[PDB]
Amino acid sequence: FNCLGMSNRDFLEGVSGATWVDLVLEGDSCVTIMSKDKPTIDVKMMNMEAANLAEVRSYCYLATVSDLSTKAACPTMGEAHNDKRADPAFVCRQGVVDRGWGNGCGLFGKGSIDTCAKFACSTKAIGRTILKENIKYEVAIFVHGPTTVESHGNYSTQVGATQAGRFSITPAAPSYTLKLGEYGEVTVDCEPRSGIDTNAYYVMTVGTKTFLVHREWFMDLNLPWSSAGSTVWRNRETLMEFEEPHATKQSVIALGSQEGALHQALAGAIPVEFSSNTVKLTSGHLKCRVKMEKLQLKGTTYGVCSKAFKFLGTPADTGHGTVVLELQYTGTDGPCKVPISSVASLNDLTPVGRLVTVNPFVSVATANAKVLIELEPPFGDSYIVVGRGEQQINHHWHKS
Ligand SMILES: *[C@H]1O[C@H](CO[C@H]2O[C@@H](C)[C@@H](O)[C@@H](O)[C@@H]2O)[C@@H](O[C@H]2O[C@H](CO)[C@@H](O)[C@H](O)[C@H]2NC(C)=O)[C@H](O)[C@H]1NC(C)=O
Repeated sequence: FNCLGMSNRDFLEGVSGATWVDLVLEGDSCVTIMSKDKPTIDVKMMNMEAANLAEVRSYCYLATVSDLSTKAACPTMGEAHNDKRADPAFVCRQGVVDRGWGNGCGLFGKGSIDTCAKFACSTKAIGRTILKENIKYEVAIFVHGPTTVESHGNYSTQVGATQAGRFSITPAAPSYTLKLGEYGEVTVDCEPRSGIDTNAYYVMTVGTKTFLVHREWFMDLNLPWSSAGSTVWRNRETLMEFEEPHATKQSVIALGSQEGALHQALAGAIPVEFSSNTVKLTSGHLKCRVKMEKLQLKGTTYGVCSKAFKFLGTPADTGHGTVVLELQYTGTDGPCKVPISSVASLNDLTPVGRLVTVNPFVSVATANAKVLIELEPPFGDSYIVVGRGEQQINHHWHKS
């Protein structure tokens, strides 16, 4: 929900004197944004899903091909009408059988025949739609306020500290104004627009493995089917019945169910994880405008920390041209600003390393508190320093 530690991170400084910034978020990526005299924040897209879906069709693979019927009609006696023709209880089909004396009929020749088999469904290869209106985005915003190696990744702690949030964006309401306590608030206006595949594709569901198929390959396929009712049409797939029998019994062999027909057209349609009501879309992006003239600093009326500061370990390389590290404050005094900067050479007057964790400070008054810090040092060798004079400590670093 925040950027630290992610490989898909991008640092931004909107514009000069800008209270807003235009941005682009995508799947597994994050973005850290900096702005003069204001907290740093991380905008990050968490999830992409198609919610509130609706079914469209339902092809079956089937069972019930058990009950039989064979309404017999003697030659010249006309056609045969099976009572099992009043209700879709069964599927009927007429035929004719060569007969006569040999089998109870008076004349010789073709006699009518109208048998019927039953139909209900077993495994429904269900499928649904994705209204562009069903697309909802989940953006998470973090605030680079006080943290520790520990609490930095705990969403809970952070929310509690009002230094994080997770809201959703929809075509309905593409914006939001996330309030962050005394830090004011950030208001994004993400524009659902994105470079992705049009809703044109259907939502194919097969047993467990969900897939995304082409409207037509799907709709224009050959298998029994049913929209939103218990009523099924084209059940003709109850085939291979017409052994072209006798009036006694017309073998109604249940058509062998060969999942190959489906499977075979696997690769074509893209696979997708789908929970009863959700469809996580993987490909997609979002253009946002992080307006933040309402984002504001905090603890700016406090004094500078004046007590020893100790490193808790070799700073680490984020792989982004910045490093992380955690301090510990011997200080007994309360919430004070942390005097840390990046100096080009011991005891220089002017800094050179910009802090990602701008305006850092010991959150509590409980001595020996920890402070996490991410900063970008200059290239080549440099020194990180905390405190000043004879309290001041330091640790060297060399960027490449
Ligand atoms: C963040 O959320 C929970 C907060 O507990 C922490 O609170 C801070 C202020 C500090 O005092 C920490 O020392 C303390 O642990 C914790 O998460 C809880 O739920 C997790 C569920 O997987 C579980 O792993 C964890 O043990 C449990 N801790 C508690 C409240 O007893 C945890 O600190 C951290 N959550 C995680 C694990 O990321």
